[PDB]
Amino acid sequence: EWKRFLKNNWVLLSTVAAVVLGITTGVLVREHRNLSTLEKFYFAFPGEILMRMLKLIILPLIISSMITGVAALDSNVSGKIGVRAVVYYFCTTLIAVILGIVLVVSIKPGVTQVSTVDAMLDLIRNMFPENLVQACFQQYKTKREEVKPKTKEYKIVGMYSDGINVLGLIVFCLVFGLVIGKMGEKGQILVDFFNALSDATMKIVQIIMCYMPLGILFLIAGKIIEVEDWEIFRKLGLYMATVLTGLAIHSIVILPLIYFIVVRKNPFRFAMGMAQALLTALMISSSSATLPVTFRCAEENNQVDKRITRFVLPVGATINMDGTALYEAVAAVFIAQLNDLDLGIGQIITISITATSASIGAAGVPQAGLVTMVIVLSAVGLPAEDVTLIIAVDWLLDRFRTMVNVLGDAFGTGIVEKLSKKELEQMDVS
Amino acid sequence: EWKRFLKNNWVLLSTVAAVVLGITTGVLVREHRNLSTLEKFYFAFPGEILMRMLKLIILPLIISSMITGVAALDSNVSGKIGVRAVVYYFCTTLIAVILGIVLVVSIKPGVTQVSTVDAMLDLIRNMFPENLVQACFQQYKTKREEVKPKTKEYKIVGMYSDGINVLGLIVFCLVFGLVIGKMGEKGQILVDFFNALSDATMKIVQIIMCYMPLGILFLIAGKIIEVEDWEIFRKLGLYMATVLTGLAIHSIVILPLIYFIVVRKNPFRFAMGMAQALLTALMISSSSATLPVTFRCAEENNQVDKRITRFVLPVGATINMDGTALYEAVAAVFIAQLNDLDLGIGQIITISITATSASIGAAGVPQAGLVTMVIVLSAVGLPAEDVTLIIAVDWLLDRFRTMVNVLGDAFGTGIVEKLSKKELEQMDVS
Amino acid sequence: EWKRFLKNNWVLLSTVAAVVLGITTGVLVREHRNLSTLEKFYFAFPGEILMRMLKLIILPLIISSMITGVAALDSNVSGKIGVRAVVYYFCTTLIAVILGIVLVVSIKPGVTQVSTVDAMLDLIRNMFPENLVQACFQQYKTKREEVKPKTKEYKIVGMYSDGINVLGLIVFCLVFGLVIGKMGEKGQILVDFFNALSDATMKIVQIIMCYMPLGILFLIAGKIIEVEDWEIFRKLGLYMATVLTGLAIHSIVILPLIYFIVVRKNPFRFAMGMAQALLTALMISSSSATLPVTFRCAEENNQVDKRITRFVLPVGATINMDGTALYEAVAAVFIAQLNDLDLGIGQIITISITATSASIGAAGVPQAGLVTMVIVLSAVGLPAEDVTLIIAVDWLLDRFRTMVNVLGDAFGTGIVEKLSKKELEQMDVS
Ligand SMILES: CC(C)CCC[C@@H](C)[C@H]1CC[C@H]2[C@@H]3CC=C4C[C@@H](OC(=O)CCC(=O)O)CC[C@]4(C)[C@H]3CC[C@]12C
Ligand SMILES: CC(C)CCC[C@@H](C)[C@H]1CC[C@H]2[C@@H]3CC=C4C[C@@H](OC(=O)CCC(=O)O)CC[C@]4(C)[C@H]3CC[C@]12C
Ligand SMILES: CC(C)CCC[C@@H](C)[C@H]1CC[C@H]2[C@@H]3CC=C4C[C@@H](OC(=O)CCC(=O)O)CC[C@]4(C)[C@H]3CC[C@]12C
Ligand SMILES: O=C1NO[C@H]2[C@@H]1CN[C@@H]2C(=O)O
Ligand SMILES: O=C1NO[C@H]2[C@@H]1CN[C@@H]2C(=O)O
Ligand SMILES: O=C1NO[C@H]2[C@@H]1CN[C@@H]2C(=O)O
Repeated sequence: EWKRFLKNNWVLLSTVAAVVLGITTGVLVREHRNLSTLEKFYFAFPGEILMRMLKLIILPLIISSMITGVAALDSNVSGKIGVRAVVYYFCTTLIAVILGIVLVVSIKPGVTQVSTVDAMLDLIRNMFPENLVQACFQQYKTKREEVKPKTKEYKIVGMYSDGINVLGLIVFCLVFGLVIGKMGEKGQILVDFFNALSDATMKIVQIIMCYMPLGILFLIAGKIIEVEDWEIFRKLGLYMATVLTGLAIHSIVILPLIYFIVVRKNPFRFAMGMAQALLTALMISSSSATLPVTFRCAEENNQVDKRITRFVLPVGATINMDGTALYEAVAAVFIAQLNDLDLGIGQIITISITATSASIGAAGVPQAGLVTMVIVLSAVGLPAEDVTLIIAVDWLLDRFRTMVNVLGDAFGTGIVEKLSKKELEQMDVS
Repeated sequence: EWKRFLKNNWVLLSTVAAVVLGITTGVLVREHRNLSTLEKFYFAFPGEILMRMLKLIILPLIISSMITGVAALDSNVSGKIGVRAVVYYFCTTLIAVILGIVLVVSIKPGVTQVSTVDAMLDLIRNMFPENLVQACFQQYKTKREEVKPKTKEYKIVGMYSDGINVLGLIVFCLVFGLVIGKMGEKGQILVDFFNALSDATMKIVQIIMCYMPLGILFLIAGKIIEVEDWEIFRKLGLYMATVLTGLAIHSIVILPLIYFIVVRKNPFRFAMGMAQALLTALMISSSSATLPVTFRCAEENNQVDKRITRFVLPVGATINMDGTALYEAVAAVFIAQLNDLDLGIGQIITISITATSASIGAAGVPQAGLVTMVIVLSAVGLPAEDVTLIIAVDWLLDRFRTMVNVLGDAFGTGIVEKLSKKELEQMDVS
Repeated sequence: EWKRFLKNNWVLLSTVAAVVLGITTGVLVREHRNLSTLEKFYFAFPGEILMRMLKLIILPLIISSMITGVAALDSNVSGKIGVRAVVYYFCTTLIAVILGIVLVVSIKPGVTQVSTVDAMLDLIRNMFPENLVQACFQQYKTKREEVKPKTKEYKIVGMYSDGINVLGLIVFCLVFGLVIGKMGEKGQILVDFFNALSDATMKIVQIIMCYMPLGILFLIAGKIIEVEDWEIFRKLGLYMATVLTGLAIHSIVILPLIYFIVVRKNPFRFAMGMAQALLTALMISSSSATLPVTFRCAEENNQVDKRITRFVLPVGATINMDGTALYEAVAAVFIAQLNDLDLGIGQIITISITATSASIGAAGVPQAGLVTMVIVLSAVGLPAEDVTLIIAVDWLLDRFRTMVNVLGDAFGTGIVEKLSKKELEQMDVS
């Protein structure tokens, strides 16, 4: 069974082979020939074509994915189980993002061993853009300029700079999907159009991901050619330790705390009841393929009713992703600290809004998370070409992210069950 | 019946409350604290967000509205009643626009107490843009530059400046809707797509209009803070007098003159026959909700046949709007004169084309006329932030505009009846 | 039968009348009044409006045409006859384009009697653009800039210049149409949407072509006003001789050579068997209206089976166009040589890719070839206003282009028949 194993596990095997070949190619080139500044640019050309192909696809991706995601989410929510589950999902995703931001600006991996009033208003000025086609490639920014005729008086001058406006497209696609999801039959052709557009965009993303290992091979070789000291391995170790301690103090402290405030039972017996689901999510790395095991572990081991589980588990396997959100926040601030920049209070809120509302805008596909890392890094303006320092270590943390996601919706069943008990009686008598 | 009256009349009541609160807030701020140049900009920030939200929505609005409007108008016109009614509607709308422009440049409310050959060719150069995506945000303009090697010889240099091209989008959406309205079954998916897009855009415009009174509150407070002399109240009085004398000499002189040229009967007995329809259009301010009363007043009081009324009245309640067109022309030139600019012969024809062809491109909705005032002011390049000086007095003239619209299509039934009498005999014998 | 002949042949008659009237108008103006530099620009204004209308329509044209063309081509190919016929079509179109480029840079009609490494990488950088809305109006270009701190070291700086990116739109529409053609039922609304969009775009192109003769009248008058010497008639004669010798050595030498390598029979008896089809394609100038005659001449005169002819002939009448591809390559390099420019090795490959993949992207319509000449001239950045020097002589070469196309797919039936004989036996026994 040699060819079947290659056909089953092509993604992880080809990523690992690309990283190994890129490291040994950069080592064998660095110890055989020097390279000038110009021929260090022609050597990292397939990585440049990959970074162009990844930024090509995010503009149909966020539009189609946000519209169909919030339309299907408006369709799935029916009564009072739906609103409670959705409020729970977005509160825990926001708590995970805030925990990740706090941990990465406190530990600071990557650093070497103005007026905030204007930035927090350019945020709201970028949520409502003045043009919907210019929001696809250019952003707004205001500066304070002094005026000339005893006191010092200024005024505010705004201008449009280059780079895509992700907040404006996210907010307009949210409002547009909520509008066409509520029109009923008169707006079904729009929902079908954007559903087919989302499926076509995910197929093109799969084609780009089939190209990807050649690009990351030449990118990793071009990274380790110019590296002279063994310093960035320490920064990658600290980044992996930051993501792992974020998932550790999110699955152990915060989510049992929420279960103890709401349900007021013992959360650790509940976590011990779901052992086989977490073991399966460690073994196979999908939250949707772990689903029958967590149905079995929440239904017959824990005393959770089936009528609530049937809604909370299959919907929470696709829009409740806490570990991926913590990962994307920590990785975006790590790439920002690696390039010797400083994030303000506008770029941190743009990271925290883009990473929260990307559970909707990833279409529930495992082979798209890299593209989400290009969205967040293009939501604030960072160079995306350091993304190749995260794909090298992604296969070490993917399983732990899956475990944190599955533990999130597994706790969510019990929390939503204890939160609303009147509706089960109302549906049990009639 | 206190809450039902609030649920019925929320628009007018909330606009009036916003104007009153903005005036008393600006008075109580102006007599308690001075404001610098910078903190006069942070105080008028919700108005800036409202003026961004209003300019966000006009680009899907004019595309969807013009395409579905001219497609449904091509569908409604069947024989020779249709062409006569449509030619009548657009001739009277053009006459009302020309009368409004003449009255506002003769009275001149707002003023304080080049080469036209190139501009009239940049008009035609902007009706056919060189790119269809750049027409969504940028315009063309030619200047005359002297050439250097006995006579003085020049040449022409063109460049693209910023701001949306409304004429190019209007002309291309006219041609595109006429094309897909005539393709039959092969172009029905496009008609359904743009119909659903138009309905979604009108729902988002209703959301923006639900936000609107907070924005106009802070805009009116920011207007009357910086005002030192009681001069702009005189200009608002002259603007209201200009709109009222435009509607007065359009409903009394011009439309009975057209009825006397075409029909050669007495128009004033015809106007006295439609008294209850005009009284209802004064009472309730909708031209589509006044429709059964004008059916009754034209059918049984006047001797107008039913077979022509069934087509002229419900189609002319949505695309024949003379009072709104006169209003938008007068208000656009009033905002142009209030900012101490001068309109050429290119901007006046752009105002007269954008205001005429906005009866099609407003989708027949009462809660969208403000957005049309943002289109005309963005068709020529005027600052839209003086729109808040027109919403303060709009509820005084809305009922008179409704009366002029209803009188227009009420005269139109009799004019189209006397114009074509062969078709009624041809459909009466067979 | 005077009015029926005018209704049948309006295109050729109106083009010839426009050329004759433009020449006699330029002669009668040049010998009656001098014209300054400024009034030579107002005289060529309808041609400027025509050249704006032609560039307005190519952006929906290439998108809709490439998507529906490659989707319907993916649908038509079923077994092994389809792949063989498609590979044959694109190999012969590429051979015709290469022959046309070689002949026009060897003969050089139009001439008067950097680093290629960077250009051949900006080609691949423009095939994958960084933004999909900016690909509709702007292109990428890299230059080499020296760096300043013993050897001379440079770096590479890229920037976005104006003009549409045709390679990026062509490649993305190819991949998008291949994706939605393979999704089956889930992507049928996209195929129907782009089919209706393609039909509407071809109707608008027919409207523009109905305007066209007034524009080419004023363009030809403006051309021959400024001409002082009788030199450009010699260049037009050499251009017609270049296109005619390209079609001559493509129909006589190259295609019988391919038939002799593959089939190893006598190709000249095969060409003599199809005499009536070529005579009809000389008489009427359509490759789709010549189709029953070439069915009859290949079926009953030549010994070609019907089961292969039923697929090769009606599909090869619309996507196998060798003469039009040779024509567009020769005409693009002729317009480039007429304006005293020099084409690199990037612009020649952009011409050779845009002209090859425009058989798909012309929607199989005879009244669209002029628009394809605006695409190729806008794929490399040439001034399109010299297109009026090619429409004057197009009706002399259109019939010979039709003959070369028909000879191409007529040889293609026999080549694909001798190439695969196992499938006919497999479908004859079962
Ligand atoms: C580590 C600590 C700081 C975490 C604290 C988390 C809480 C702030 C969150 C987590 C889950 C939240 C709950 C999730 C779901 C709901 C249901 C929600 O229901 C509705 O909005 C009304 C539904 C209806 O009646 O229609 C009300 C808030 C509530 C109880 C939330 C209250 C706030 C909670 C407890
Ligand atoms: C104050 C004064 C200057 C106003 C003058 C207005 C006139 C110039 C307009 C108003 C209504 C117009 C009429 C409205 C409708 C028609 C039908 C229209 O019919 C057709 O186009 C043909 C229909 C067919 O036979 O198919 C011919 C012009 C006509 C009589 C118009 C002629 C010009 C009129 C009288
Ligand atoms: C003047 C000279 C230089 C012209 C040379 C032309 C050749 C390079 C081309 C012309 C037609 C081509 C053939 C057209 C079609 C096919 C079928 C094609 O079939 C497949 O790809 C496999 C189909 C399958 O098995 O599914 C293989 C190549 C082949 C023989 C091509 C081989 C190359 C050929 C002979
Ligand atoms: O549980 C998951 N399924 O798909 C996502 C998430 C973690 N692993 C995937 C990823 O983000 O790569
Ligand atoms: O009669 C009318 N119904 O709707 C329109 C028009 C006048 N009042 C509305 C407006 O334009 O605000
Ligand atoms: O055979 C042909 N039918 O349509 C095309 C091609 C040659 N003549 C047309 C053209 O390109 O103009």
